[PDB]
Amino acid sequence: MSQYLKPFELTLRCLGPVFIGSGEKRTPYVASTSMVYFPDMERLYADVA
RNA sequence: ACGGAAACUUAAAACCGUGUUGCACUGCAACCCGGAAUUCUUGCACGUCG
Repeated sequence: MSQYLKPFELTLRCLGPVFIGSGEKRTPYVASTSMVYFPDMERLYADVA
């Protein structure tokens, strides 16, 4: 390394959930009893023929 | 009344005619617009719930 600079590390274990906003929103996803199906939007236009 | 006295050495005629200061000749040969400079340093997607 160098003489002015050493490396270091730290612990980061979350116990509660982690949410940092990024200006992005999900909109009608499937809000049902057992499945929240987040699909691929690219494949829904492959039966045009 | 002196071998005396009178008389222009005179008239016209172009030193002119033919003739290039001309012919051959690179303003040419050689070179880098070239070397050294961080687009960077401060910065949490969050306050807010009868």
